[PDB]
Amino acid sequence: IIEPSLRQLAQKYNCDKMICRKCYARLHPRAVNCRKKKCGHTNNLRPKKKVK
Amino acid sequence: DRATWKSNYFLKIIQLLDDYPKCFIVGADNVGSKQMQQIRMSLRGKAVVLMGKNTMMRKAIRGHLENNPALEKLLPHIRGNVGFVFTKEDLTEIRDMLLANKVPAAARAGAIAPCEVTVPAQNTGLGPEKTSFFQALGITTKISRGTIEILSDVQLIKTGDKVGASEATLLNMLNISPFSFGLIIQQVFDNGSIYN
Amino acid sequence: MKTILSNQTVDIPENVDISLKGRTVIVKGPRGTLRRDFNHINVELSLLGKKKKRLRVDKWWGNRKELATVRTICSHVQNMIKGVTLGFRYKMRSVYAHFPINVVIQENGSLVEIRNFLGEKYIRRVRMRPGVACSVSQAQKDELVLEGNDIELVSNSAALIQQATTVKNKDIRKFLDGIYVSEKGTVQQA
Amino acid sequence: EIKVVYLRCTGGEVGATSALAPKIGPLGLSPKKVGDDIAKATGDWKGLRITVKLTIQNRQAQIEVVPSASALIIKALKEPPRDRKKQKNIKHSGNITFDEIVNIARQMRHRSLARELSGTIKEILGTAQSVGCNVDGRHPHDIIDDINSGAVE
RNA sequence: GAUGGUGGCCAUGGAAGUCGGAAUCCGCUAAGGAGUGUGUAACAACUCACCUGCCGAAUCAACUAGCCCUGAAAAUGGAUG
Ligand SMILES: [Mg+2]
Ligand SMILES: [Zn+2]
Repeated sequence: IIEPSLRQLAQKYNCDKMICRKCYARLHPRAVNCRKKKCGHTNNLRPKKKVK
Repeated sequence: DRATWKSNYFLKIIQLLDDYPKCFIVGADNVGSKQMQQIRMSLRGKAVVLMGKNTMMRKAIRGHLENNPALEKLLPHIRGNVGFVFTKEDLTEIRDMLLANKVPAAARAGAIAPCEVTVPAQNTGLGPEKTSFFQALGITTKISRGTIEILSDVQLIKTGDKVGASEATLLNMLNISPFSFGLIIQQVFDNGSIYN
Repeated sequence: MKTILSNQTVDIPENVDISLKGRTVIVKGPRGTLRRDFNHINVELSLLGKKKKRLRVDKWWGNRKELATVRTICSHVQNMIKGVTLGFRYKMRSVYAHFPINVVIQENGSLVEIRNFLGEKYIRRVRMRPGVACSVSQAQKDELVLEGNDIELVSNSAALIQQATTVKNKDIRKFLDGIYVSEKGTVQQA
Repeated sequence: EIKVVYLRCTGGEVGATSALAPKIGPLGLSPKKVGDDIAKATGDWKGLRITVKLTIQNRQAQIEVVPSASALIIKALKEPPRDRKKQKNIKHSGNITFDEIVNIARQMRHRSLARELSGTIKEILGTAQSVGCNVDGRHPHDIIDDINSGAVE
């Protein structure tokens, strides 16, 4: 239904993100702490569970 | 630990150079461990091939220069993933043996294609249950005698192409891998001489 | 602490010529002339040596929050020099599942109209900022090429159309649709 | 045309799970008359995991067992096998001497993918602690033997 | 580049390292951990530790105290005077 390289290209801008636990910000995949100062730049992050 | 690992390596490179006044400076580039292990295991009785850190080998050379004033020629020739192989049997017999011991390696997805990989049209023995991988590449094929029949040949990858996962798996299924990497030895040291 | 001196130098190709008017810089090359203002960074720029081979940017007695600004100017200048000697070419590909994305170029690349995005009848018209040119490339099914001189304008235009091609009120982890920047490239290869 | 196919059987018992059909089916040779032949040809193991290579031609197949270090050491550690009851914790306890270790290493070097005898006895001594039995002691005791007190050819 | 003994052994319906309980070693080794993870009904495949190729001067970690920030939500418009 779609070409895999194009699919992963769309994933690189929509899927492989890191989400801050608090504030739920969307961050770059190689993140350490949240960009937002709203949550206080906390350290705990999650890998944004993909689609099953 | 690392401290003794450096010291005994210094001991074993000095000892190896003591009894072998003849060597080939061999660049073991893009060679699989499986191929290197079988080559070394087969050729252990005739020769010993040693690899290691280039910056450590050159310091060992400069440390032993006080007793061997003819080791300076090796210093400019140590750069890149290049090691040494020692033998005392003949001059070119091992060179021919190394040229003949090359093994075709599998096609890894992500490595550039060395040269001219293609697939001829033939009736394989894979079966009808694995046509989804051919549909990924878009290769038009038919099914005959219970297996997959290739209609026409195709140059899937040119010389100097990135190998994808779909092509690599297809090559693995067909048990064909023109990728052959062996010894690409550069120079020969023999009692203060350099040979191509 | 405050570092006494922090400087970096940038090489200048012979085909290009760069001059300084106070703190702003102007670069003239084969493709054209591009200018940029740095009146908010408070550094020193020196075009040392004849035949303008090197440009040195230094700062004296700066904290770590401002010593970082010394090298970002070097990147800006070298990126600008690349954009004037060779230019910037951003190639972005349209990704869709069922509905094809109809991209039409108007007023010689100034305006891009997007139709049939997720099948909706709404037409998305995005106006490129001045200084860039858009064209649907050949030798490919779906591809858009943005050619320009300054990365800010080129990538801002690419961001504009990419953000325009968005799916809302749905799961973006499945509806992988839109025009996405695939490769960052150069108009002229060295 | 000569074909070679590798299969895994459970010893002298006839394989209840039909795994010969997926392999021997495509060529047309009858797999049911070969699976039982392999089981009776192995025979002696009768309680272990066995790998068998099959040299199948266009007419008939040839049966021979591929040696395995784990399969040889477990049959060397002779113990009463457990039947269908199949309880837990059959962790083997025993003390196999060094004499038969050498001849098992002979079979290990028969196909010639190894170092010489002194290295093969060490790499099969590793299999000893892999299984669980000890040669009158563990490998910490059985390492010093290779140092100045060896009994290897 | 990242291997064999070996798909180590209790293991289980299928468990090749990636669900589990105890082991957790030898050869070739510059290096490969009976293994950190992504996945596989499970295999394959990707990837980490570790070793090398290129540039070459400094680089990590864990605490700790200062200022600032999140934590930090009430009603007539509002108070370092
Ligand atoms: Mg919804
Ligand atoms: Zn946050």
